[PDB]
Amino acid sequence: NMMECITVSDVINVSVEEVWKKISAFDEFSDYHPGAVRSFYLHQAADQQGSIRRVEMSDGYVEELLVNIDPKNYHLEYSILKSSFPLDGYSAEIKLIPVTQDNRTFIQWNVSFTTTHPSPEALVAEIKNNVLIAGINGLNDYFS
Ligand SMILES: [Cl-]
Ligand SMILES: [K+]
Repeated sequence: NMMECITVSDVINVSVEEVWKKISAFDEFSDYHPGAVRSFYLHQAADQQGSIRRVEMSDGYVEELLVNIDPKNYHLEYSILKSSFPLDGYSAEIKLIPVTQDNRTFIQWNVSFTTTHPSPEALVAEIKNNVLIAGINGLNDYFS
């Protein structure tokens, strides 16, 4: 019943334009996330907003809706429509801010959800380390 909330932020050594280009490509999630086997569009929108992707991982699957995107502010919000995981009301958020010195990128990844999992502290630690931290480090390895 309690609303979980995770916030992970780091600095990737790559320009903000190149980070946004890969992140705004909604279906290319599996290219840089090591836990995602495949990722593709179920339905794609011309204005990006409203696109639905499917991310297949080693545990289960996930189908997410792109609820809002703002290229001028490097802001991106998406939520889970269907999932084989005990994630109810899941919503995620990505915010990029340029780092002028050496032209890097400040990434901030926030998620919020409610779960019926009996051990939620282990579930929030699983998402924080193996989804958010692993995804940021994966984006850093993708641009190596
Ligand atoms: Cl959020
Ligand atoms: K992968």
